[PDB]
Amino acid sequence: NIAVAHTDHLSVVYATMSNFMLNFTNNFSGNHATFKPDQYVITSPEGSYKPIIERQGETVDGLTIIDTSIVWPILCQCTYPLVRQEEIVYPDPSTTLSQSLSVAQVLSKLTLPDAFINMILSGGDSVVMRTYQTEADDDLDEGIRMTTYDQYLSHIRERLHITNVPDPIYITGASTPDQIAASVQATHVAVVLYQSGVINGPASTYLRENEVLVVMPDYYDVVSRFANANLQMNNN
Amino acid sequence: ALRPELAFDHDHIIRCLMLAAANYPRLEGIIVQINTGYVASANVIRPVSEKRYFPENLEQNQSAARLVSAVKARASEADISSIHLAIAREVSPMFNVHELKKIAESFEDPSSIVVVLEFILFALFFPTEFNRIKGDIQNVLLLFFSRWYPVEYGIFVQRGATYTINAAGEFEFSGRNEKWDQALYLSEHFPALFSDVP
Amino acid sequence: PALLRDFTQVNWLNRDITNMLQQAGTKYGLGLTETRLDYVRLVKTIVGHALNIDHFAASVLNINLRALMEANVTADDRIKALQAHSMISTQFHGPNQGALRPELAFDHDHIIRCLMLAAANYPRLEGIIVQINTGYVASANVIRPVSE
Amino acid sequence: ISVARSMRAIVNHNEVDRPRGAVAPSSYEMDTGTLSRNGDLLYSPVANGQVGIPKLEVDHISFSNVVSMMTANIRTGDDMAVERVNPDDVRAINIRNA
Amino acid sequence: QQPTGGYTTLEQFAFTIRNDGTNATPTQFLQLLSWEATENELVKKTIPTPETHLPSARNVPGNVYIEDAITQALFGISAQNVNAHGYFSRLSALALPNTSARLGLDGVIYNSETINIPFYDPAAVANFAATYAKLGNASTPRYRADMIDIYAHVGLELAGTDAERAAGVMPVKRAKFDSWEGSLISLSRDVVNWKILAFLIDLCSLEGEALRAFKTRNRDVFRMMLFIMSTAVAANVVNRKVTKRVDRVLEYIGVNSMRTAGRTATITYDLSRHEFAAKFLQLTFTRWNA
Amino acid sequence: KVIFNGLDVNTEVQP
Amino acid sequence: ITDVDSTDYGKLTLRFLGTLTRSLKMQNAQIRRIRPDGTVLRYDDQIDI
Amino acid sequence: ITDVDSTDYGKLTLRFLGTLTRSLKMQNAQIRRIRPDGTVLRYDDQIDI
Amino acid sequence: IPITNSNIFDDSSTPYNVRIWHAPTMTEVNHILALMRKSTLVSTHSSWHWNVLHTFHYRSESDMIDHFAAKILEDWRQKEKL
Repeated sequence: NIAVAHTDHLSVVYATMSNFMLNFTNNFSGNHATFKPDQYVITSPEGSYKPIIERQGETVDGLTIIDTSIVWPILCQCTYPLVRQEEIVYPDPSTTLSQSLSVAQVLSKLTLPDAFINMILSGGDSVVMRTYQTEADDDLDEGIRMTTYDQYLSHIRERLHITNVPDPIYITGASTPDQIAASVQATHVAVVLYQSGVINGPASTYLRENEVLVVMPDYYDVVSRFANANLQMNNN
Repeated sequence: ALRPELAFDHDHIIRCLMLAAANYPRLEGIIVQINTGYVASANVIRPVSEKRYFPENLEQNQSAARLVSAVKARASEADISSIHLAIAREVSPMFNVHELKKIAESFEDPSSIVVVLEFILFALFFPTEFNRIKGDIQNVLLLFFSRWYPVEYGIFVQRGATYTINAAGEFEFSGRNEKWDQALYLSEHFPALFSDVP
Repeated sequence: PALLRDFTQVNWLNRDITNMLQQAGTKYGLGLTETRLDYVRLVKTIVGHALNIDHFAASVLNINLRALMEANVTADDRIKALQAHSMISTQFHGPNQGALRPELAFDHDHIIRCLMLAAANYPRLEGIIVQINTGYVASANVIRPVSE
Repeated sequence: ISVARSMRAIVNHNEVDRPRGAVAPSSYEMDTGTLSRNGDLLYSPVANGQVGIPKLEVDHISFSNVVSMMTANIRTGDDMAVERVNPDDVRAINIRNA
Repeated sequence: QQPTGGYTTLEQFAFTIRNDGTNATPTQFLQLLSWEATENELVKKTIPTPETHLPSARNVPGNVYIEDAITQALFGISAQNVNAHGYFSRLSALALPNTSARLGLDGVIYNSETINIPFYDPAAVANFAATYAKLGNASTPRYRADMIDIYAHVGLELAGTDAERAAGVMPVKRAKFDSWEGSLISLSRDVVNWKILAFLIDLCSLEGEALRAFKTRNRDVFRMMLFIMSTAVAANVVNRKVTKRVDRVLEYIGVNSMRTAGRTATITYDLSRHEFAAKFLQLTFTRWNA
Repeated sequence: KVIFNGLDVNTEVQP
Repeated sequence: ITDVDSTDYGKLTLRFLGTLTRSLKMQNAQIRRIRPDGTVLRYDDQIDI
Repeated sequence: ITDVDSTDYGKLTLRFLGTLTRSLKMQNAQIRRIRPDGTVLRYDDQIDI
Repeated sequence: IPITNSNIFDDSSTPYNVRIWHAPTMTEVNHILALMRKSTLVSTHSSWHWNVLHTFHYRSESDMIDHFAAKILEDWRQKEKL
C-alpha cells in the first residue's frame, strides 16, 4: 500500500535532497561490503591531530544514537500525502538555500578568529636562519645559511610534498658539488638536508656559491661539521 | 545578468567548512536541521496517532497476545519529531559514527523474528544511514543465528567473523570471531555477515 | 628555599643558592611538568605537576594515583559486577567511557582472606551474610504467604 | 642536637661575608628531579649518571618533586548509570550447562 | 631523526641499576649473584615460531605510549589486565613500506614527525615494530603464547654456566645474591626505567657481524632483564639471614609456577600480564637466536 | 513503546 | 568582540561524560586524508580534491 | 582514635554483629585447611586457594 | 559430559566426569590445561578422542585413585607388548 507514495514520492524529495548545499561528503555507493567512508585528519607538522569523523559515544546534541524502532510507526501507522484518495506541495527553493547560505557566512566567520590566531602562531612562510661567515673578509649574509630541522619540517617541508618533486638530498661527507646540484636540479628549491659526518671537500664551497641552505638538527659544533680547512667558520 | 555579489568560492568553503566540522561539535546538528526542517516542509509524511497495529483481531486473540506483545513493545509511538529526523540523517554528513541503540534480544520464541525484521525493514528504508551501523547489528544477528541456525552459523562465524579487503579485493577473512564495537567502524574491518560472498 | 634566589636581601646564602643551582645536577622546577592525554577522546588526562610538597607525602601520593592508573580497569567493567548480581541473564548496556573513569579494581585476594578472618571472630556474621539474601529473596517476590 | 636545623642565621653580618657559622639549605631541599616511569621520583641526573638516585633511596629530605595529579577530566567514584534489561520470559532463562 | 651504527652503543642508552651506593652496569651486578643447584633438571624445548598475522593497527588518533607500556607490563609493579584496551598492536602502524608515524625516542608513537622530537630511524623501526606488532595479539585465543614451557629457556639463559647452556640440560638452580632491604622490587623499579626499546630496535635490525658482535656485548644487560622478570614467577622468594648480611634467595629460577597473588618482595603477575610476558619472551627469544 | 535516542538509563551503579 | 557568540566551540559534550574540552593550538593544517591505520597519507592528486 | 563513623547502614551490622571484642590472638594468622582432627595441614599448593 | 559406569545395575553415583574443552588449535589447549593447574582434581590422558581436548574431573580425592590405578596398570599391560 505504501510503496505507491513511498518509492514514487519519498524518493524524489530524497534526490532533490542529495543535492542540498551543505549535505556534502559521501554517504554510500549502494554496496554494503567494501564502501568505507573517506577519512580526514587535520594534521599539522607542529603536532596537531584532530580528525573530522571521530567516534566518541553519545553526545548531548542528540543525534549519535540511531534507533531502528522508528521503522514501525513509519511502516504501520503514519498517514501519507499521496496515499488515500490533497495535492503534493513543493518547498520554495529559497528558504532552505538562503538558509544553507545563512549558515555559511555565520559558519565561516566563526572559524575566523580560531583560524586567524594559529596563523599568528605559525609565524607563516619564513624559516629562521643563521648565516655562517666563510672566507674571513666577506661579512654578514655572505657565507653558508642553515636552519634547524624543526623549522624545516614545519614551514618548508609540507610544501615540498605538494609539488611532487622527490624529497631533498643528503649532505653527506662524500657527496660532491654534483650531487647537491643534481638534487636542487630536481626539487628545484635549493635546500639540502645534512645527516652525515663532516661536509668537507668543496661543495661546502659550492654552498657559498649557492644559497642551498642546509638544514640540520639543532645547532652546536656546527663548524666541527664543516671542514673549514682555512679557519673562518666558527660557532659564533 | 551579472549580479553584483562577491562570489561563492567552492574551494575556500569546502575546506573552510572542513575545519569547522573537524573541531566544532554542534555542526552535525545545524546541518541535519535543514533537511529535517525541509522534509517537514515538503509535507512528505504527515503523522497520525490513531494507532493501527496487527490485524486488530490479533490483539484480541488468546494465543497471539504472546506476539501481540513483542511487537507491541518493540514498536513505539509516531513522534512527529523522530520521523523527520529519522529521514534527515539518511542524507546529511556523518560526524560521529552512529551507534546502534543496542537492542538486547534473545531470539528464542518464534514471535521474535519481529526484531530481525525491524532491521530488514530499516535497512531497506534508510540503507545509507543503516550502513554506518552494519557492525553493531552484524553483532546482534549472529546471535539470532546461533539460535535458529546452529549448523550454518557454525561454518559461517568460523570462516571469519569480520574481514578486510586485500590490495586486490580478494577479501581477507579473519579467522577470529570477536564482537564488533563501532570502535572499529573507521578501521579497515567490515562486519563479516554482509560480505555477500558465497 | 630556591624560590628566593636573586630575590632576598641576605647576600650570603643568596650567593650560594644562586650558585647551588648552577650545579650540573640540581635544577629547580615548578608546575605542569608533563602531560599524557587519553587516546580515543584526545583530551588531557593526568598532568604531572612539580608542586613543592615534602618528598615522602608526595611519593606516596603517586603510590595511590599510580596504582589507580596502572590497573587498566575502568568504570565500564563495573557493570560486570551487578552483571553477576541479577536474574542470571539480565542485560546491561553502555554507556562506557574509556580511560576517563579509571576505577581502582577489586582486591579479590585480600577479602576472602580478610573475610575468612572476619567471620572467624564475629561468628554472628552469618546472621548478616544471610540477612541480605533473605532480603533479596523476599524482594524478587517469589512466594507470598497467605490464608488459602 | 639540632638536626632539623637545615638553614641557620638568615641575616647578613657587615664584615665577613658568611656570618659566623650559618647553614644555607642543601642542594636537595630544592633538587626536584623528574618522576621515574615507575612513579619513583628521582633526583635530576649528574652528567649522564642517567638514573637520578631515586629520591627515596638516599637520606636527604627534598621539598619539591613531581606529583602526577589527575586533571578535571577524570572524575572518579562517579555514580555511573546504565540501562538494565530484565530478560523477558524467565521460563526461557537458561541456568545449567555453562 | 638520527642514525645508529650500533644503537645501544650510544651515550644516552646506557642501562644501569644502582646497587648499594652508586649505579652500576647490570653486567657487574650479575656477577654479584650465585646459584644453588637443586636435585632437579630442566631441558629446553624449541620456541614455536610466532603466528605470522600481525594485529590490526586499529584507528586511534593520538600518539600512544609504547615503551612505557611494554615495560610497565613486563617488569611492571602493578599493571593489572594488560591486554584490554591494550595498544601494543598500535605498534604495527610503524611496520610498513613508507608510513608516516614515527617511533618517538621517548617511547611514544606519533603519526607524522613533529616539531622538535627525536625518533629512531624509520629504517630500523620498520624491522623491530615489524615483529613485535605480534606482541599485540597475546590475548587472541588462537595466538596466545607458549608460556609455562617457554620458561625452560629464560632460565638456562639467565643462569647455567657456558657449559649447561650448550647441552640443553641444567638443574633448576636457585638464585641467592646479597640483598639490601627490599632489593628485588627496587632492582625492578629501576629497570622499568631503562629505555628498553632502544635495545630491541637494535636486537633485530643489525645485519650480522654487527648483530652477533652486539648480542654478545649485551647479553649482560639483557640477562639482568630476564632475571628481574623470572622472579616475578618463582615459587617462593625468601630472605636468608646469615652472619651480618641477608643473602636473599630465589627458590627455583626458570620454573614458571603460575604464582598470581600479590607477593611483596617482588612484582606480581595478573594472569593476563602473565600470558603477555609469555608472548614477549617468545618473540624476543626466537629472535635472539639468529 | 516510544521513540527515544540514547540509553534508556534506569540504574545507577555504585562505585 | 566579533559578535559571533561561540560556545561548545572546540569543546565536546557527550552526555554521561563531562564536556571535556580539546585543545585549540594548530599552527598550520593540512586536511590530509588518513590511511585506515589512522596515520596521515601523503596528499595525492588523483584521489583527494 | 581513627574516627570514621561509617554509613547510616554500615552502623547496623555493628550494632547487630555485636562486635564485643575479638579474642583470638592473631600474632600470626594463617588461614589453613585443617584435616578432621587437629593436625592443621600445610598449604598444599594444589588444593587451597 | 557426566560419565556413567559400566554395569547398568549401579545407580551409585559416578566416580568423576569428562569435561570437553573447546580448544581448537594446539596453542589454545597448550594454555587451557596450563591454567588447569587450578581447580581441585582434573587429570587428562596423553592423547585424545575426537581429538578435542577433554579432561577428567574427580568427584573425590580418592576416587581419583580408582581410575589412575586401573589405567597406569593397563599401561604396563600394552607397554610389555611394545
